[PDB]
Formats: sequence, structure tokens, C-alpha cells
Amino acid sequence: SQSNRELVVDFLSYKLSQKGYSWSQSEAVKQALREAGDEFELRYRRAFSDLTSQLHITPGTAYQSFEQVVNELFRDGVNWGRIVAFFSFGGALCVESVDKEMQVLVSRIAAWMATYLNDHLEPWIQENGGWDTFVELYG
Ligand SMILES: CCCCc1c(-c2ccc(C(=O)NS(=O)(=O)CC[Si](C)(C)C)cc2C(=O)N2CCc3ccccc3C2)c(CO)nn1-c1ccccc1
Repeated sequence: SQSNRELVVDFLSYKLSQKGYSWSQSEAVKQALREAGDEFELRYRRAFSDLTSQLHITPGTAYQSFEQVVNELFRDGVNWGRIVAFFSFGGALCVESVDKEMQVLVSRIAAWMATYLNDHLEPWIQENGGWDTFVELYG
């Protein structure tokens, strides 16, 4: 149970409840990410909703859709905004999965997110002041 895993789970659990799904499977960091994710989704509502709906999620295409969006997202480098988009995207992927009755994808998307965070985002996060800097700038 890594810190990145706990962050992904708090974000996804929040997002699923915000979208009508009751449960399940720092607090300052978590609250900041919840708010930044809400702000991102409201800022790009229509285009964000079109992106996720247009993917047409299936247990077999979910990973490639995730990989393709994430890869394109961090093409020109990492920044706090794109990290917010990544959590938001993953969040939209989980709700979409529960909406379409493919709830088996929820913990799968959680793993792919925790893995991508640990492997390709943790260094940059540390080099750009850690999560405490994110709470200051976005929370
Ligand atoms: C899940 C959404 C990913 C969005 C994204 C960004 C990006 C990421 C962040 C932002 C952004 O606004 N960052 S910010 O720092 O200004 C956020 C500030 Si808030 C106070 C709202 C957290 C905009 C952009 C961006 O280029 N956008 C805005 C978001 C959006 C949503 C749906 C479709 C297109 C766009 C265009 C990029 C560029 O890397 N590529 N992509 C992308 C990748 C694959 C397919 C389609 C689009």
C-alpha cells in the first residue's frame, strides 16, 4: 500500500461517489486533488465528456485507450495541469466502466494509474516540490 496507490484510491473513490456510486473496494493533498480534478472537469466539460464517451470502453480496449491518451497527454513533458488531467481521465474511465457494467476495470485502472504515477511521474513530482507544492498552487 504505497502513497501513490492511496492517492489514486481516494481520487477514484471520490469520483465514483460524485457520480452516484456509493462504495468501494495527506488529507490536504487528497482534498487538493479532488478540487483540482473537479475544476479540470468543469473547465473542459463537453470536450472531456466527448473524449471519454467516444472511446467506447470495453475490458479489451480500455488499456490501449488509457495508454494512448496518457502517452499523448505527457508527450511534451510533465506539469501539474497534465497530472490533474491524468487523475481526471482515470476517474472518468472508472465511472464509464461502472456505468457500462464493467466494474472489473475499476481496480485495473487503479493499478495502471498507480503504476504510471510510480514509474513515470514520481521523479518529476519530487523534482517540482512534491505534493505539498501542488496543494499550495491548486488547493
Ligand atoms: C483527459 C484530458 C486530456 C487533455 C489533454 C491535454 C491538456 C492537459 C491539461 C490542460 C490544462 O488546462 N492544464 S492547466 O494547467 O491549464 C489546468 C489548470 Si486547472 C486550475 C483547470 C487544474 C489542457 C489540455 C488540453 O490540451 N486540452 C484541455 C482538456 C481537453 C479535454 C478533452 C479534450 C481535449 C482537451 C484539450 C493535453 C496537452 O498535454 N493533451 N490532452 C489530450 C490527450 C489525448 C487526447 C486528447 C487530449
